[PDB]
Amino acid sequence: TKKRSNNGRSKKNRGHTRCVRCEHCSAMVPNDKAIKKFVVRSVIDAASLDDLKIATIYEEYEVPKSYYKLNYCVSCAVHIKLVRVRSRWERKIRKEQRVSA
Amino acid sequence: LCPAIQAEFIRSKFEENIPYRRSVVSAIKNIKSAGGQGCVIEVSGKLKGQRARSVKTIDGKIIHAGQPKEEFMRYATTSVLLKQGIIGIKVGIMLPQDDEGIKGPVYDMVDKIKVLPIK
Amino acid sequence: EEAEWFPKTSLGKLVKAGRITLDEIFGHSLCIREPEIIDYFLKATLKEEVLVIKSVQKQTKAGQKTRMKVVLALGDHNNYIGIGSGVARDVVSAINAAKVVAKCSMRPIKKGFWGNEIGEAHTVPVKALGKCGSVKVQVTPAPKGTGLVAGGVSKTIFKLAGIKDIFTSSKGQTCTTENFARASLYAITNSTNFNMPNVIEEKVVELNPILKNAEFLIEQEQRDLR
Amino acid sequence: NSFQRVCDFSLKPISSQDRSSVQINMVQLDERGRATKDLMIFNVSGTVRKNGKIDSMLYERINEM
Amino acid sequence: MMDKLANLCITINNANRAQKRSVVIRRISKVCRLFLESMQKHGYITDIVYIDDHREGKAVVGLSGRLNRCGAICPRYDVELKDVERYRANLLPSRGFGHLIVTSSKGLIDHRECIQHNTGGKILGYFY
Amino acid sequence: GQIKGKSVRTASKVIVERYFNRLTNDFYDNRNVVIDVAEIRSKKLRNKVSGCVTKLYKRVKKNGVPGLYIKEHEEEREKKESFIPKISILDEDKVEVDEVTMEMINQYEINGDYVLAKK
Amino acid sequence: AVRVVPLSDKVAKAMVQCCCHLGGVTSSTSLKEYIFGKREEDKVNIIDIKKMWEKLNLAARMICSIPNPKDIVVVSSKDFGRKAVIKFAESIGATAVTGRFIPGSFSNYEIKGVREPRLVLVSDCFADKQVVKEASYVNAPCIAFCNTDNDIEFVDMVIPMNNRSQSAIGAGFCILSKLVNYMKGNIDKVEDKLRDHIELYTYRDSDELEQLYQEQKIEE
RNA sequence: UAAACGAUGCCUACGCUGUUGUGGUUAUGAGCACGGCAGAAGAGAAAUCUAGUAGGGCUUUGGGGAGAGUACGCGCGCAA
Ligand SMILES: [Zn+2]
Repeated sequence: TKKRSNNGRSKKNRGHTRCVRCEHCSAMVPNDKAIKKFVVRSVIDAASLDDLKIATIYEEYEVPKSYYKLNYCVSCAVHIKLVRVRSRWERKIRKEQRVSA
Repeated sequence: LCPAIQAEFIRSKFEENIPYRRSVVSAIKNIKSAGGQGCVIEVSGKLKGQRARSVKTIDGKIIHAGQPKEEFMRYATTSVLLKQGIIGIKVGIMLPQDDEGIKGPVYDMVDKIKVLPIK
Repeated sequence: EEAEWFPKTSLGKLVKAGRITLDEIFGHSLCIREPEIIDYFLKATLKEEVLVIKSVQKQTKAGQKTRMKVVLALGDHNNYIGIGSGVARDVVSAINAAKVVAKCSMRPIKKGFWGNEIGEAHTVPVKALGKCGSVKVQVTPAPKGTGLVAGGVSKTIFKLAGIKDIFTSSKGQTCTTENFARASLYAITNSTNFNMPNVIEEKVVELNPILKNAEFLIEQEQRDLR
Repeated sequence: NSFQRVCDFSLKPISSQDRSSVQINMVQLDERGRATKDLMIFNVSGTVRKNGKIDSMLYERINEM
Repeated sequence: MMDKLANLCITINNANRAQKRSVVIRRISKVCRLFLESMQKHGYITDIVYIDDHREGKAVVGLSGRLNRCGAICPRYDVELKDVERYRANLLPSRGFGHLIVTSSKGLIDHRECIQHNTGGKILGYFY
Repeated sequence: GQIKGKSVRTASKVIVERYFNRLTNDFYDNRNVVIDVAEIRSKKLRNKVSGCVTKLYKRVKKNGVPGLYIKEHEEEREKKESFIPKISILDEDKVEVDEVTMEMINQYEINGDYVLAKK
Repeated sequence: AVRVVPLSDKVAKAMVQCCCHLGGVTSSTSLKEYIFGKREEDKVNIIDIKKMWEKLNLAARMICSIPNPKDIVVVSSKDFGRKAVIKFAESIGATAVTGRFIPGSFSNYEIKGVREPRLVLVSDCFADKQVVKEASYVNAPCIAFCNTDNDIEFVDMVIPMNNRSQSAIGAGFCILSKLVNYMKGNIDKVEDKLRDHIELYTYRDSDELEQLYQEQKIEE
């Protein structure tokens, strides 16, 4: 029986879409189906900022950040616990997740 | 209110070759009609074939735990010999409360609370 | 040994006091929520027939738990019919339960003539259809003196409803006795409510009898209190 | 008799089984806007009630009167 | 394109179910007029106005509380006077009321008038 | 875990509604009253009932417990209501209000000292 | 036209101060007929006064039609709107329900203390949804006060008014009480007792009542 | 030749509400074409709804599992 109204993907009014590759296992997954995750990570760890304050030559310094978008296939997303199995009424709830660091 | 009588009514009916169901249903009616506030009956053995089972029936109120079981509850056990083996019978009855102390205890259970009516 | 009836509901007060008739009840579409109301008027006349007994099962860790399900009809051979189902550990208990449902769902059934209006009305007025689950039943009027052309279960229902001639057709899985019984009762019911050409002129209007008798009931309020 | 109840808003008979049918009663205004012993009476089916359509329909008919 | 006599029927059937009292019907032909005029003679509909819009045509009609159902038959079968009662028993709910309409050399007539005039014709539609 | 259990809270709630005026802020008064009125067969229970009742009586006399109607405090709340507010919208006869309301005032010709909202 | 007990100037003034006419921002196809324009500054919809008086009169009329007034049941399951019901019902002889309406309490005989209704009254019927639903089982009409954001299936008489402010709730109940009494001849003019009653009904915090107590006692 | 799938033929009808898009036009109130979403009422064995109402027109197509989309003949293809 049909488990989801949208077939588990975001394609509508189209024939075909570009593929992308999974970060964890390099499998091909369609772009409109892949699980997506955003990361904004400081170059320097929080446990070093108190040393940075005496190491730097400049009057003040702003740490550089690094930015990423990651893609996962279903198997990897479930195994890494980005997503979890949910009850028949919970399946319908849609909410934006946090940006990781 | 005597489980030792009722169990022998049951044992009789097995030898009379009457179904356990009909026999037990009659026993429970007699126990309840005589004023017992509940009872338990179990039959166990080679009762309907080569595979043995036990069938247990409950009606009304029965107490299992603590000192209130020693004063309100009465039990009997018997067995009947048949061509295929021995069939065992257990009967338990919970006595009614009785203010003159003949049929059961004078004082009702220790955990029951009753609040008096206002004038 | 018997128990006297104290009416739980407002309409119940009126029937016991003797201020109302069974046609007035049906005519105003009043709820029935006390079986005693039907007993009061029809106890001396009601017949019943058991349509089906069957055993149902629930699987558990210990094994199958099981119960008896019974379905029956109450009716008077003149005007009234109702259908009821009950489930219990015992076939007797199940019958007691089913009877309550039946009484709380009695209906009056209208009748008519195949041709001209000579003699007494004897068939359903108009060709009609009733559906329940996968089962569909259609009833058609019939000439006087044809009898009940009807299948096993539905035949009993027409007889209790006081119908003398009918033609019937059926579609679907009629082995399911509950569906076949409910569908046929809907078919006759639908025929009684058909919008006949005369209906608009036959119309009458009245105030609801519970509003009409408010004064008496207010006395009964004070009588119970005092 | 048992077969003489007809719905005012939808012009069809009401069956004995319909739990959602209701009868609405209202008094008539007196001279100088007070009350009287005479009553308006309406019989209304369940079908209109499940839809929600009764609100507007009644307002229409009090105007018709 | 849809058949105009079919369109007429579905338009009034749905509006009746939705408990409306009046409708506008959007494409009209000569036999559609005669069909509506038949329903007026037997008191199934009350008021008729025709709009002369120069684009086909359209009608506005008032429904009575007496109308349960109507319908067109397609195709329009030819029938002898011997055949009409077969169709009468198939379409109508009761022997006492309702109308089956037939086209003839004497206009639209009902299944009773067929006996009076002694004529078959072609089957057109029904209402009750 | 020191939770009171169902019969103890039930008897507590009933006694405060049935005999409210007889009770006080004092454990020993309350223990005397439950010793007097109740059927309770062990001091172990009535120590717990009078404990909960004197725990309620503070909260109840301190402007009420929701879910616990006492006629004495329905009267106290009627006294607090009979201590009527002397605040007034009633003297605010001069007013300013929006244009849409001023046109409703016009279309129904409503007399009074209204103004357009100066805003 | 509909025969309605005449408007009087102080009454008109009263309702406007009580902010009866301030609707919400949303609207519904059922309620379009009662709106007369929208605030350019605020997007708030403004209610038509003449129509408000009409349906208020219509409600009053049918309240008079039912003998033994105890059979009228008034419900309002919220603080911020509680005390109004408690006084209002006494002014007409009706019964009332105050807390949570126990579901099944009209349907089921075993739940004690609420009478079989012959007419149900509700304020702010987003709450008390159960009451509107349950009355439908027992052939009772329903009268509700309502606002443009919300819409109901089984309500027969929808009186339009603000229901989200303690100023407003008082005004509706206070006025309707008087009309019902007037229609029966229990009072001779409606302007008789404005600021007394409309204040009595109006909700107040414990914190206010402390201040008012101290004031009153100083004055005494 | 494909799980060439929204597993839902093509024209043409009659049909409840709220919300959100894309492109033009606008008495600025709205419309027309192409969509998404959330209820309702009906429907259906249910799950659910491209599935509501209906003798409108025309084509394809199924008739308990298996053997079998296999044998023989024929048509296309370099073969597969
Ligand atoms: Zn992967």
